[PDB]
Amino acid sequence: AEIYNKDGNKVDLYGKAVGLHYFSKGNGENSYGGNGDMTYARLGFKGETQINSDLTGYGQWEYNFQGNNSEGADAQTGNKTRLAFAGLKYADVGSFDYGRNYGVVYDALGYTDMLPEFGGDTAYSDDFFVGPVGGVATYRNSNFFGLVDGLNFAVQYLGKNERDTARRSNGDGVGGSISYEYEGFGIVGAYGAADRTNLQEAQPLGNGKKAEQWATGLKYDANNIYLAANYGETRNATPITNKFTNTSGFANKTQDVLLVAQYQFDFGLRPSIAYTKSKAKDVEGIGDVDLVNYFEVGATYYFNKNMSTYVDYIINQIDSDNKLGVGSDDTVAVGIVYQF
Amino acid sequence: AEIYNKDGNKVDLYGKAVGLHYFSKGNGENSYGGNGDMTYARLGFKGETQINSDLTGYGQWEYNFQGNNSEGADAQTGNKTRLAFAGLKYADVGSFDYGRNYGVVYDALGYTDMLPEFGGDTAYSDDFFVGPVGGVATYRNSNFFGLVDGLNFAVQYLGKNERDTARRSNGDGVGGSISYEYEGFGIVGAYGAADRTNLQEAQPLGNGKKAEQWATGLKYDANNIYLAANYGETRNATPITNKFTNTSGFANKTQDVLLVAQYQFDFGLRPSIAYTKSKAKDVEGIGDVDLVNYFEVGATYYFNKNMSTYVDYIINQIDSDNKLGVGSDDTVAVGIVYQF
Amino acid sequence: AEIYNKDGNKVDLYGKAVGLHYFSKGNGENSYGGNGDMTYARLGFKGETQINSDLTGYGQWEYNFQGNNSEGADAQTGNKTRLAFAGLKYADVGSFDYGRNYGVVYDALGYTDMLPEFGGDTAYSDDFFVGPVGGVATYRNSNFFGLVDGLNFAVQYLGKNERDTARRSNGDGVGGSISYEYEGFGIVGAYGAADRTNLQEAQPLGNGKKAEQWATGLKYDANNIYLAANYGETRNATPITNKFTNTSGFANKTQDVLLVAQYQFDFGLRPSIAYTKSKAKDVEGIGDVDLVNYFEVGATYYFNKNMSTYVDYIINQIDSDNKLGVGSDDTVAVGIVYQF
Repeated sequence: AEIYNKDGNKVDLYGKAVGLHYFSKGNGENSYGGNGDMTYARLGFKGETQINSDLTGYGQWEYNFQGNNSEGADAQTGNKTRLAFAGLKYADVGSFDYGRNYGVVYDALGYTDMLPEFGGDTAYSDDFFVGPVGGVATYRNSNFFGLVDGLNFAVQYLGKNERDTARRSNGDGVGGSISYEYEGFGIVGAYGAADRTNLQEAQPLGNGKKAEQWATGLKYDANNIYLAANYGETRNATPITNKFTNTSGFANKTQDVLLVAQYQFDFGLRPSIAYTKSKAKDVEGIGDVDLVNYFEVGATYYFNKNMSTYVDYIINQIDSDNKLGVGSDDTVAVGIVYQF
Repeated sequence: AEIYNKDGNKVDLYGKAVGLHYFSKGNGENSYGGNGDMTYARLGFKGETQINSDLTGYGQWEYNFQGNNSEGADAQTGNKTRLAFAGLKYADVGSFDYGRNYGVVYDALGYTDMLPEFGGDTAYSDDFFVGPVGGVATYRNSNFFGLVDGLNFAVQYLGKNERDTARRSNGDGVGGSISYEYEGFGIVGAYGAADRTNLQEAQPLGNGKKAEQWATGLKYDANNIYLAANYGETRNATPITNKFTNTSGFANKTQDVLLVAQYQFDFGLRPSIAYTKSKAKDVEGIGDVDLVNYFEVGATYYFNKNMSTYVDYIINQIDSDNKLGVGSDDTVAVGIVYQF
Repeated sequence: AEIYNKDGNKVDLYGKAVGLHYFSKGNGENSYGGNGDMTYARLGFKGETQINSDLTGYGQWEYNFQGNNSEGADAQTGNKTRLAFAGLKYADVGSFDYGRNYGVVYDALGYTDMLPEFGGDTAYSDDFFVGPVGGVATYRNSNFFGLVDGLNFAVQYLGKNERDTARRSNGDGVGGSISYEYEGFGIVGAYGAADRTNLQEAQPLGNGKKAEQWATGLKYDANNIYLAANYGETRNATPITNKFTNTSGFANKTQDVLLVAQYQFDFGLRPSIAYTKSKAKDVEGIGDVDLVNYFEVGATYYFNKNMSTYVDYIINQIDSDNKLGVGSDDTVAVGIVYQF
C-alpha cells in the first residue's frame, strides 16, 4: 500500500497474511509438498525517489515470517530476508542495483512461476543465478537505450559467497539475459556461469569447477490468457540429496521443462493447468533420475485486489522407485490470502 | 494506527515500545516473575477489505521483538510471531479464519486476562486451546445469525502439530464456545478436547491419550467498573515441570480460578485487584500441588490513548515448600508504554 | 517517513535498504573490515504523542535485518533490535526513558561517529556505557531547566545484565554527561562506572571489580564544516581477544583518540578525513598493544534526502606484528543507500 508520497519520495509498505494448509497422506515425508499448517506472512517496503527528471533512486526489502512455528524454541524457523537492495535508474541509460536480489536466469524462469501455491521448482534459493541470491550487482536496460521498443537485457555480477554450507555457497560469476516483447508475446534467453567453492567441490555428488545455468522462455500474455513455457539445463548447479545414503551435492546435469496455461475469468476465477519435469543426468551412482515430475490443476479466485483463496493440486508423476528417494505422493494446498 | 484507507481497503499498522523492569529478590529464580530488564516491542498489521456490502476479507499479523537481548548471540531470544491469519466475514452468516490464532477456550479466559503486567496464568501458548496456537480454523457466529442479539458461538478445529517438543505439540481436536452478553453482563462457556501426540505420551508426568480444557466466565462490564471471574479445569493439558527432578509433562488434572476487579477513574487511573490460583491434582509422585497462587494489586494510569505507565505487584501465596519447586517470592513490575 | 499524525499522535515509520560491499585482500581475515557482501536493511518506528502542552510521551524501536545471509540456516545471522524504549518529556524539567538505548558516554563519542561506513571504533555494543545497552534508565535535561541556553546534562542508571557471555554482560552502574553548545561550538564530558559480573571477572584478560569509561569531546559544527575530536580512556571495559591464544577479556586500560574533518559541498558531496587510534595498556602478557589505528579518506554524495552513495577507505596503520593479531590490511567500502 502506498503509505507515503511527498517531496518526490513515495514509500509503499506492503505485505500479506496467508492462512495455508497442505494435505498429503502419511507423514507427508513421501509426498510432494509435505503436510499440515504452512501459514505465513510477509512484510516489506518498496521506496522510490525522483532525484530529478531523469534520475530515480529506489530500494526494497521484504521479509518472510513463518506463521506455523511455536513461540517456543523453533519460533524463528523459516524466517528470512528475501530481498534487500538499493539502486538507481537513469533516463534511457538503464538501472543498476546491488544487494540480495533475483539471479538473472530467473528472468526466464519467471515465465512459469505462476501456479497458485507450487510451481517454479527449478528457481532454487541461494543457488547461483536461478532464485534470490546475496551479493548481486545488476544492470538492466529497457527498450535498447530507448532505440528499440520491447528489447531489454541485463548483465549480472555475482560476488563470491562462502557460507558454512556447500548448498548455500558460491564463487564469482557473470550472467546475462535478453528478452523481447511484442504485443502479448515475449521471448527470453538467460545464462550464467560461476566458480564453485572448495566446499562445493568437496561434496560427494557432482563434479566440476564451474557451475552453469541457462533457460529459455516463451509466452503469450493477453486476452485473459496466460500460456508460458520454459526449458533449461544446468551443470553442477542443481542441489540434490540421496535420501538413502543421506549423500548430497549437485546434479552433474539437468534438463528442465515447465509449461503453464491459465485463464482469467471476468468474475475472478483463474483456473491453472501446468506440467513440470526436471531430470538429473549422470548423477554419480544412480544414472538418470527425475527430481520433479507432475501435473498441476489449481484455481485461484480473486474476491478483489486484497483478498483471494485457492486450491493447488499436485498430481505427482514421480514413481515410488525413484533412486534418490524423491517423494511420490500427491499434495493439495488450500489457502486464504489477505494482502495490501 | 490507520495508515491506509482507500478503495475499500484499510490497513492499520500498529505497535508499541514497552520499557519494562521486574523487581524480585535473589536471582529471581525463586520469585514469581523473575527479575530485571524485560523491555520489549511489538509491531503488527490488521487489514480489512470490503469485497462487497455483505462480504469482508481480513488478515492480521503481530510479532514480538524482545528489547532485552544483546545484539550478540542471544539477540533473537524471545522473538516470535504471535498471530498470523486470514479470513472472511459474510453478512449474518459468520466469519471464518485460519492460521496462528487464539484457541477457543481463551474466549473464556479472556475475561480475567486484564492485569497491568501479569495475570492470565492459565492461558499458555502452544498449549491446545487456551492461548495462541498454530493451525486453527475458526468459525464464529454473532447474534445467532442475526436472530438473537447477544448470543454468539464459535467452533474451532485444531490441526495436528508435531513439534520437536512435547510442550509445543498437539494432535487433532475440536473446540467450541458459547457466550451471552446482555447490557454490561456477559457469560461464557468454552470447551475443547484433542489428541495428544506420541511424544506428549512419552513424557514422565501426566497420563492419557486425550487432552481436555474447559472454562466458564462471568463478567460485569459497565460504569467504569470491570469485575470478572473464571473457573476451569483441564486434563493432561497443563504443562508442569519438577524443578527438583527436572522432570516434565502435563498435569493429570487442574482446577483453575481467576478473579479480577478494576475501576477506571475519569482522570486515567485504573486500580486493579486480582486473585489467581491454579492447582494440579494427581501429579504422578507429588499428589496435589499449587502451580499458581497469589494476590495482585496494581494500577495503570493512562496519560492518553498512546501513553501509559503501571505498577503490577504480585503477592505470591505459593509457599517455600511447594513440591514442584514453583517460586514463592513476590515480583513487582514497573512499566512505561508508548503505542500507536 | 511521517506516515501518521492525528489527535496529537504522530508516528514516523522509517528505514533503509543498504547495498554494501567490502573490498580487502585475502580472505579479509587479516584486513580491517573484512571482505564481501555486507548489504543490510533497517526498519523502525519513532512515535510521539502530546499528552498536553507540557507533557510528551514517546517511544522508539529499530531493528537490523542483515541482507547477506542465505535463506538457509544462517538466515538470522546479524539480526537484532538496536533500540527499544519509551519515555516522557515534561516542560523544562527534562526527559526520562527506559529500555534498550545509548549509554551516556556515547554523548561524547557521538561527535566523531560520522564516517561514511566505518569510524566510531570505540562505541562498542553491549559494552557498558559506550554504545547501545539494554536496561538503561536515562534522565536528560536541556538548557539547565530552561535557565541556561546550551547547557545540558544527563545521568544514566544501568541495570545489571547477566548474559551467558562475559562480553555481553554487566553489573549495575551509574553514568553522566554534561555538554555545552554555543554557536557552532560544542564541548562534552561524559563518564560512567559499573560493577563487573562474576563471569567478566572469570576472564583471562583484564583485572578488577569495576569497569570505567570516560570521554571528552570538542566540535565545530557550522558553515558546511564539521570538525570533531574525541579522547577518552577506559579501565577493564574494552573487550579484546588474543587471536593467537584465542584468549579473551577486557583491556586493563585504553587511551582513545578520534579526529574527524568533513565539508559539505552545496552540490551534495561530503568528503571525509579521519584518524582513529585506540591502544591498550598493561594487557596481561602483551604489554601495550594497538587495537585500532588508521586514517580514513571517504566521501558521501547525496543525490537528495532519500538517496546517496559513498566510498569509505581505511588506510590501516596497524602493523603485521601486532601482538593480539589485530588485522593490518586496508578495507574499502562502497555503498548505495535508499532511505525514508
